Amino acid sequence: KVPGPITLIEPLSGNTSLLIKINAIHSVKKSPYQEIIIADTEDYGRVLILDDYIQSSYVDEQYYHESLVHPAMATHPNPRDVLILGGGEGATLREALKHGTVKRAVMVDIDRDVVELSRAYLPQMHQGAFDDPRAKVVIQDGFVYVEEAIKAGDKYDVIIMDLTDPYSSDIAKQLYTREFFAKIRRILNDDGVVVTQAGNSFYFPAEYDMVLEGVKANFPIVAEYEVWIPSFGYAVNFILGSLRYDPHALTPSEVDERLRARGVKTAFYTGRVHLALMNMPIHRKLR
Amino acid sequence: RKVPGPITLIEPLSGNTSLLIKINAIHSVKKSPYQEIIIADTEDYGRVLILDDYIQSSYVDEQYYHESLVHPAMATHPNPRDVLILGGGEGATLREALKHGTVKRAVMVDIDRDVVELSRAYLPQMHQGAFDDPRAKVVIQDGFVYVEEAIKAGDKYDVIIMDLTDPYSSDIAKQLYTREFFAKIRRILNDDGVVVTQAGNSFYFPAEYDMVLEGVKANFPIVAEYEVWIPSFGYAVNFILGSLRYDPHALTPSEVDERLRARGVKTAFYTGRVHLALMNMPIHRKLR
Amino acid sequence: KVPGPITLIEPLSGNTSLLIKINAIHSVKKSPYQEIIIADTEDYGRVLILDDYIQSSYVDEQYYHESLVHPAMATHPNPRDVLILGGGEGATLREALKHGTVKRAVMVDIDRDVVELSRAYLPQMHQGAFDDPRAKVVIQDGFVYVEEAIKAGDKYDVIIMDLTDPYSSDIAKQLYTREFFAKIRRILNDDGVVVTQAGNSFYFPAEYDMVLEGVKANFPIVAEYEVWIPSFGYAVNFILGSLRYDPHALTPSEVDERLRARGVKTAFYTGRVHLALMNMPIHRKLR
Amino acid sequence: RKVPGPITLIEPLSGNTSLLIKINAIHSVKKSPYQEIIIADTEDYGRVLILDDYIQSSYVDEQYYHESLVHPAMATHPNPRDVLILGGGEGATLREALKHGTVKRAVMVDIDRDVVELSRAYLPQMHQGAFDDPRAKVVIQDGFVYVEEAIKAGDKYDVIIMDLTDPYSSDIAKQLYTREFFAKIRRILNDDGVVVTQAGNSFYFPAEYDMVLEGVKANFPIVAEYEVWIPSFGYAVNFILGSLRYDPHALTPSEVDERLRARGVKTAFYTGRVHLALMNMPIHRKLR
Ligand SMILES: CSC[C@H]1O[C@@H](n2cnc3c(N)ncnc32)[C@H](O)[C@@H]1O
Ligand SMILES: CSC[C@H]1O[C@@H](n2cnc3c(N)ncnc32)[C@H](O)[C@@H]1O
Ligand SMILES: CSC[C@H]1O[C@@H](n2cnc3c(N)ncnc32)[C@H](O)[C@@H]1O
Ligand SMILES: CSC[C@H]1O[C@@H](n2cnc3c(N)ncnc32)[C@H](O)[C@@H]1O
Repeated sequence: KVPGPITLIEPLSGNTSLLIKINAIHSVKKSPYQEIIIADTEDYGRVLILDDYIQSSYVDEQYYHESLVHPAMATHPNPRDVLILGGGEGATLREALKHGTVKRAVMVDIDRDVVELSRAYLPQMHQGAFDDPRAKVVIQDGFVYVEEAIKAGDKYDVIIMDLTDPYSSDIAKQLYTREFFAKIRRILNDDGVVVTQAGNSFYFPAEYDMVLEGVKANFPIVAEYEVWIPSFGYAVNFILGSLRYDPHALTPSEVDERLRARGVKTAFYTGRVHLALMNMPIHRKLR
Repeated sequence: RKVPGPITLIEPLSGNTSLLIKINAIHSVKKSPYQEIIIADTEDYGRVLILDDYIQSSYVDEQYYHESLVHPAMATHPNPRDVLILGGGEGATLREALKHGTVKRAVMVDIDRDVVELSRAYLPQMHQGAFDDPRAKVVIQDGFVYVEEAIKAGDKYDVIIMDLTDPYSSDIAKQLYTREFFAKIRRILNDDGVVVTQAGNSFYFPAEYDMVLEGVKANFPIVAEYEVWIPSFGYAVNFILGSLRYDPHALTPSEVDERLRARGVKTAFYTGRVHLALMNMPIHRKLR
Repeated sequence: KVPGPITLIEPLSGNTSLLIKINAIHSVKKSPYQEIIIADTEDYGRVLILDDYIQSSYVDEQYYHESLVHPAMATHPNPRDVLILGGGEGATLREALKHGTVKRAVMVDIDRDVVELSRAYLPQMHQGAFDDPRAKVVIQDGFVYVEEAIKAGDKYDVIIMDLTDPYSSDIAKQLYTREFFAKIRRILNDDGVVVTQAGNSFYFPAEYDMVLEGVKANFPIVAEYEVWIPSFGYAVNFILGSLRYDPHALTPSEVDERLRARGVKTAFYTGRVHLALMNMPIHRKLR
Repeated sequence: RKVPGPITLIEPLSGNTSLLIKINAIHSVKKSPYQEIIIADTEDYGRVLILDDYIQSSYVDEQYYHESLVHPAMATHPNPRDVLILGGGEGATLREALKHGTVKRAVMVDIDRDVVELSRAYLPQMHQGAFDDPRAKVVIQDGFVYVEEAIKAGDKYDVIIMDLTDPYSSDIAKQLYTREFFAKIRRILNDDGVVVTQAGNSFYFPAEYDMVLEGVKANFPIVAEYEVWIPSFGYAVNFILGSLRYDPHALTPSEVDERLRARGVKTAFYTGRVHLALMNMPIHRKLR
């Protein structure tokens, strides 16, 4: 068996791509910002594709979304106010809302078409999160939202950046700079945490290192971790910046008690997974 | 950039996903009696060994594979002196095992002389002279027969490392992945012995993975499951370690690092902290 | 620009395939006989795909259907009764019905799902041909239809075989044999003509030559010709067997007068195209 | 079988269609100052020259290309003595033109020394010694400059054959496809001279094709358009022949065959009947 007859050619590095059997195409939209496809794949189930890159799949998105959200949320001892930049399919919001401490969660995506198509075609991703009375969905460039938040003196406990990739995405490029992370720091409480996905350190080390150095220039505690996402073809790199709380100091017991006390149910993330993420070095080309 | 090329390897993975990998050069192509062998240069991963279309090892990421296959088992054993490797044709598994200063005798058994000979010639960064270490012996034989002979002879090893072609694709390795074969492996281990094998991938090939796992569990009281992403393969390779006496979960990072230091083992990846992460990270499965 | 992100991998020889950008998928059906896809391609417009092979495209099917049908129909001085084996999209029937001499045209396809999906999704192919009062559409294995025609003493003037390929198709394999062409001869009038597509002589010479020798064992006049069909990746080979009339003896004038007298309008086929088809050797591997 | 491989050339064609072609070997890879050159072996087509990812010629089907490019123009000319070839780096265009016993002087001008040198070394079935025929001269120069120099010098040819990289893809050949360049070609033809060029493909690249056609028509009173399927390219290559005096449509098959015989021309494809078919078959265009 080989992939086809109808296949997605998913870019990866420029020198490697994935060839993925497609069973159906549900939606194609050229938005003002990007090319959107919602399709069914044989190996990964339903997917969101943006500019040819799978952003999430039914079969493995929970690895991505739980790994993006819960280490930072569990590290903060009382996350009440949460900001999400990107996260158009709603799954980042879904995970953050599981924390019973959360009173307000704002999600800011530039592209109304991604959110509306996700609402319509990706119900296993959002799972109603867009309609939670604690949630607000804002259609705006996150750069502009953060500048307005600074003017307003707005502050959050946890900021989650769930954007398109730093190595491919023009629309997200301004949000991966040292200057942006300095703005993020200005809309965090003094014990705040930021987490971002940072592409991949194996295939895109220069872009990874640029995001890492921009977090380190602004946050005194930084954790790097990665999780293999089969549908993407690589282990996504995450970078967690913290003003006060050290994620490396949580024990599997402290994590599992915060999860239980806050009513958080997961498919992947646990205190032992947290320990593994805090101890596994990230991949690099070794020769 | 969207389509690597102009010359590309189409590397199978699941049957419903494959990798397209830019090729810069083709150094050797041999149809052996067992399999189709290619040694080539890739842009992303450097030089590769390809067997029946599957990358076995790449210069850029083989140390992730070989260190993860070898060192957890070798570090868990308090004094591994006698090591057996089944498969490992490029010599990098033997290279890693020989780093342990406790090792007195290492035997590697590959069915395919042509893989070993082309690796000797074209993959020096993989073997790094391991084939010619005076503690090493390279045997060309079906590992199935080698183990049958070892049992007749009463031979015993401390650590047995299975570095074979995949359980989901490889007819030549199929008989080495069974419950019956792991019962034969137990018979050629010392009472405190350890086995480790690669077991394909639990996300894309859970049925094949589970049959290897149930074959190990039937024969060993301690079974550890761990995985490591190997970029050039397109997935996290699953490893299964079976132990008769020593539990790899009981070894702290400081204990691992002290054993590596005492034994003179230098690595690019494996450390005590890596061991702790391998011991705690659940393996991937399709979640929907 | 390169094909994608969603692509058809169209087999060709086993050692060459085509990679074709897909814009939409209209229908997927696994029939009892074969895998059917109706899709839109960027280069070729809408296509019928059977077992991964494009059978016809909006942009180039008229090359195929006119080349299959009109040399044989124009060679016969009075084709009244026409049989088509295969031709599920209706375009072979469409072309044959243009000949004003035709009183009865029967089309026999094994697969109801191909005909019904073509009716629904390929109107530029059938163009109403299935509803012409001179046409009958029969769902049957053509092998069985021809055996029943022999029992009935049924006779035709022109028989057009428009089947799936001799080199790939199990369902059509019995219709490409010497014994089948002997049956065809039995349901032709003594001045009858047969024409079949025969795959490709460059990539599949053995299968081509088998069809050719089966026509030659049964028909004293045989013409070989080929036409490049871009969507397929090759020049389709045709073999015309004739009991009486020599297609090599028509002049561009005799063809253009038969076409005008019979009211036949074409996009490609003319008397000069006939002359070229009768004189161009077919492709073979030269080394 | 559905996906050729494991090692494959991804050959561009239209941007919305490409060919996947199994590769058996890579003999040479050179980045010249002008283009990326690969000489490789394909399963379907044998040895190939590839320039910027496009197959230029294959052992199995190059004679269809070279015979169709050269012989209609050469047979239409009643006595072609002086021949100029622009491009034709593998030497097969020169090989075909030299078959005509009337030819006294043939000059081939390629911009890229590396294409000619690698063809000499690796494509002997294409040049077949043509580079070393005493009637031949190989010049390494931009054909644009060669023709500017020829005009200054008052040089004239009987037949000019343009065998360049494609008008739709090739920056190095772009200036040779213009109306202005065909006016310079007229100035270096004898009064009864003939030009022929390949012109890409009218089905996939009709705009580029039409601009070459209108450039020829502006400068020549007789223009013949014909095409031939070249399997390894994925399309029927379009040719455009411009003539000052002799009409290729007026030559019957018997006249063609007699000229080929008198001149000692042996071919694998081209005959008088082929000429008649080329003269009568309309070129392909998208019909919807
Ligand atoms: C699907 S998760 C990634 C999301 O990041 C969003 N995105 C990309 N750039 C920006 C931006 N500058 N501000 C907010 N959202 C963005 C995209 O629209 C997408 O839905
Ligand atoms: C490259 S590492 C995998 C190796 O497993 C080897 N192998 C596969 N099957 C067997 C077997 N039955 N016995 C020993 N080696 C084998 C292959 O020849 C290959 O070199
Ligand atoms: C699309 S044109 C080719 C057609 O040949 C038809 N076909 C294949 N084998 C047979 C058969 N044995 N009898 C009749 N039609 C056939 C297929 O169903 C298809 O629609
Ligand atoms: C292989 S046949 C096509 C040839 O056209 C040649 N070519 C392309 N542009 C020019 C040019 N401007 N002058 C002469 N040769 C050229 C290329 O180097 C190639 O070898």
